Amino acid sequence: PFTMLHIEFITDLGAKVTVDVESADKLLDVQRQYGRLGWTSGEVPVGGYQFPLENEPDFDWSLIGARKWTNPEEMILHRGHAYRRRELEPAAVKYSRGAKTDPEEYVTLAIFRGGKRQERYAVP
Amino acid sequence: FTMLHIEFITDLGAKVTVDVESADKLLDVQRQYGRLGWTSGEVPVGGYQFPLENEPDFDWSLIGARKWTNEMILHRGHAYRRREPAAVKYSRGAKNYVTLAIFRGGKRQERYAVP
Amino acid sequence: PFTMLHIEFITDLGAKVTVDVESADKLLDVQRQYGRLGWTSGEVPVGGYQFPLENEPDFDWSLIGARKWTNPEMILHRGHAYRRRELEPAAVKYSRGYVTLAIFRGGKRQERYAVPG
Amino acid sequence: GIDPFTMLHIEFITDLGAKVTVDVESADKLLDVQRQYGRLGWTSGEVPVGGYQFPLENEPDFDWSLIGARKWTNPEGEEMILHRGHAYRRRELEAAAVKYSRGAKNTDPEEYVTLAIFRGGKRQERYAVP
Amino acid sequence: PFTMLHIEFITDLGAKVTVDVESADKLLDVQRQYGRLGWTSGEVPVGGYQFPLENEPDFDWSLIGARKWTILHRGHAYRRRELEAVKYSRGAKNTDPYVTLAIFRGGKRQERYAVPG
Repeated sequence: PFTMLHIEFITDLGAKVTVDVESADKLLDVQRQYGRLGWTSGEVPVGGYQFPLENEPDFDWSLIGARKWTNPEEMILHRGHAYRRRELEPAAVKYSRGAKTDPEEYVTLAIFRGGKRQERYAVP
Repeated sequence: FTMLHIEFITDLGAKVTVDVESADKLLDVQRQYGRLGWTSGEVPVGGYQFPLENEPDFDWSLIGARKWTNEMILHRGHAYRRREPAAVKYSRGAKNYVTLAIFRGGKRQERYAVP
Repeated sequence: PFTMLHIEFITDLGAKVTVDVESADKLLDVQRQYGRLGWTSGEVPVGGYQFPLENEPDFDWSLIGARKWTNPEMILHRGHAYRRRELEPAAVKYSRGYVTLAIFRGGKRQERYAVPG
Repeated sequence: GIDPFTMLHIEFITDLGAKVTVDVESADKLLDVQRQYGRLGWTSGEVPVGGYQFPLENEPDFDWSLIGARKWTNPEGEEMILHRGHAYRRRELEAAAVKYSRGAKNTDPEEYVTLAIFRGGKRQERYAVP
Repeated sequence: PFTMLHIEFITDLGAKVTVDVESADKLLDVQRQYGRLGWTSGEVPVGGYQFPLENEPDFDWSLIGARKWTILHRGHAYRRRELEAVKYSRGAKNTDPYVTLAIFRGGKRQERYAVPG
């Protein structure tokens, strides 16, 4: 009746678009839907997002407006940027790129370490 | 008709605004999404300032925090330790000391407590 | 029909809350209402607010989320305390340890700024 | 291409520095709302670096309430433009332009700062006083 | 009682105006409409927008509030340059923290980015 949510995006054209959501349990569906187009919401936290380690092999990258993509090398595309996969030995997996256009030798998109697995982060 | 609206940053960093029916329900909605790790607004320079008598039973979900023993306070993938007019401080020290909350002075406020 | 206004506050808990208003002539009522709770809207302008001189003795401090408070007479605004100062045009200022909250000088009196009565 | 049935919303900063957003029925009523609250001294958005840019043929009868300003003659006898507790003086520029600006101070990070420049362009009637 | 979209613009008078949109498939029409008036949405990404290379000869500049002028964007003028990719950039300025607008390079050509018809 008035139990509505609103999510604010930045689009592929850089436009500032807010999308209405019917209720709380439909929020993630909306996030994947517009993330599939390359739209993002909010800023990347300093040092990149932090996710559980057991969520790495099947993480839905559309939750943050990213997609997998292969070169003449398997990469992750996020805002006309490409991130490479790294292994750290607790175990961890980082996704980074070279700095510089350099708002303060590497800047990370996401780090997978520790924590307990969360199902909602996985590809349905 | 007329409502209220509160703006959050979620666990996925998303910018989500939540509708509220009326003023007497703002805190209920704050505790609710605070329990999920959602925050609203910025931490004031020098940390929040609460009355001294509100320390032993402060509802940390009001600011998106949770107690966690390894006894620490988790607020955004950050951990704060307890430290001791008298006063109590919750702090750390990184590179991006920085305090989350200070309890000192003031008269008590029952709305700040765990229901 | 299409006559709503929306005012954005920062609460006592630092939360970011926007309040709906029925129409323009009910805006000040909403400002005093949430102002008494300590909620503020917007930023304090550099050099403090500027009000007419004849509005000093009876200014509604709730219009900016402030309140009178005497310790063993101050103005409380966000866990900060401002002291009263005089100057001799004749101007009254509220200062603390210098950063100012409000300066009262010149101008013609404005009725809506006074405590209702 | 204007849609008759979709609402708009405009965000102001008031005389008390409060953040207030105003609802508008449709696109064709936006200007009416801008003049109304502009006459009270409310502003929307920031002054673009180097000041606003308007067509030259709009200077003699520009509605200053469109940006929350007003004309004001002062004790010394000079005609000024008031915008947010600031006063701007009228200057002319011969090759042709017209400039409204004031001296810069300490509490102002970039010596002059300008409010509006009238130069070139073709006339637009919506900028004029009704 | 339905679910819409909302797009936030900065106008020709610098005002902050948000426009309602009926549904997702009508967003583009709204963008072209107010873009034709010089309204923009969001900020120009550092290093400028990035498009597919095959979208250059018939790009609808109204999608970002620009217009052809034998490119005008925000009272600024940008010149065409070739790379051997196509670059649109202007000189420096004493009022900005070469600065490029759009860069066409690689990628697969996209439907909607073209002037309709």
